[PDB]
Amino acid sequence: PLKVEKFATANRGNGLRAVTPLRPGELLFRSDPLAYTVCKGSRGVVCDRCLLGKEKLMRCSQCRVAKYCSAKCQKKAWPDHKRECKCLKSCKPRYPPDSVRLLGRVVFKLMDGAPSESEKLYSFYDLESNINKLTEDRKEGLRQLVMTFQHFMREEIQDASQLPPAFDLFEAFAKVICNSFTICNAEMQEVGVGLYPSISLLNHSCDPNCSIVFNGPHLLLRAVRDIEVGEELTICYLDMLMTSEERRKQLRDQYCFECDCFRCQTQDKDADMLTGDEQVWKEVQESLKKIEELKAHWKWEQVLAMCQAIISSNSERLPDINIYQLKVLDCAMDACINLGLLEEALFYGTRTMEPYRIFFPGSHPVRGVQVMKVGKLQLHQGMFPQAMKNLRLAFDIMRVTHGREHSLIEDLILLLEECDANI
Ligand SMILES: C[S@@+](CC[C@H](N)C(=O)[O-])C[C@H]1O[C@@H](n2cnc3c(N)ncnc32)[C@H](O)[C@@H]1O
Ligand SMILES: [Zn+2]
Ligand SMILES: [Zn+2]
Ligand SMILES: [Zn+2]
Repeated sequence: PLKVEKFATANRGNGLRAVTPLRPGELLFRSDPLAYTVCKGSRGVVCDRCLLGKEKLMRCSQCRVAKYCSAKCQKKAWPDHKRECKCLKSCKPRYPPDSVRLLGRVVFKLMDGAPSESEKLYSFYDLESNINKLTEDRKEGLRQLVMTFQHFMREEIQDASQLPPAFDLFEAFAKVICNSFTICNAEMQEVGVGLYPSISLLNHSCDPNCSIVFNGPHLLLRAVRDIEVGEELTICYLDMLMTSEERRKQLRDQYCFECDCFRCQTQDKDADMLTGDEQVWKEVQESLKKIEELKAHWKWEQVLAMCQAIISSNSERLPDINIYQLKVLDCAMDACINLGLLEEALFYGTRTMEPYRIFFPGSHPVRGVQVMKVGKLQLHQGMFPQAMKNLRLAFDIMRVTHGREHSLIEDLILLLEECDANI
């Protein structure tokens, strides 16, 4: 039986609340997506279905846009790819925005598919759209998406009759804007985008009592604090490495609300996040736009070159607790891991440890994975005691955030065995 229930909140629409007392690490819900797709940067880098990277992917012979890691994945993806195939083919070489491909998959799923388990607590139809809060600029954006969708879908959908009854394309894209989940791989690289409508019941907190993790497109919702009966369940919608100003802008632009939490009222941590010379971190913040774009396209060599010019600059440097500096170190570490530059990766990774401890309090899956990456680097270098403390710390965090149902935990147990036996 469910440990969570939908309820109507006083001032933030519908939410989820505990039906029984919950402890850290308690599995609360598991969901596949109602619909999902690979993101623009990872298209052709990860399998369309299982979202795992591979040096060589096979492509769908009809559209040559969908790509897969194996015959099995291509075959199993076919029912949900079949109708989009003709639309993807007939629009080459124009590839649609991610949201447009995602909505295509929603419409086909709702038209041809059995009722989805993802919609057990809340369906696509119930999703919040924030229509009466959208700015004129946002509305103009949505109208362009509607027309893009109508074009993309021409081959399969000619009119309302082939859409679910009373389906409003404008309102559907509005739901997508505030309800899309970014799907991350085991290394916490963004690889996909999906709708998980039951999970969409979780309201936001900059200091949450729950967490979500992805294992391919499969999502796990876990408690990360003690939660009493009737208490609202919350997740953080946002990157932890953001100032209250940055959080304000995103919660406004994407989700149409103002956060009244304690952290927003007091600018909790903002001063520490922005230490170092303002001129310097402004330029770093600007450069990070290009760096993140490159990372999103798995361009590790170019990512590294740009990060090294900042980390080892001839001019003034930032403290590692500065969030822009911190992100640069994170990107540099990941580029080094993927390029096999393990010594350099470890230098960057170890410098991130204390700032991560500060910015990801309690149990957060991003800290757990970062700590696991550092311990794994230490283990490969044969620094067994330093490795063992980090692997154990990773396990303390990830047993709460990931749990036994996540395959990455089994990988970590192997690493602890390998390190413990060597000790
Ligand atoms: C993923 S949905 C969450 C469930 C939503 N309350 C509903 O009724 O369907 C995201 C939307 O919920 C509302 N919301 C989420 N967190 C909030 C918060 N902390 N304060 C006020 N509104 C919030 C905003 O309307 C936001 O766009
Ligand atoms: Zn696959
Ligand atoms: Zn195809
Ligand atoms: Zn807040």
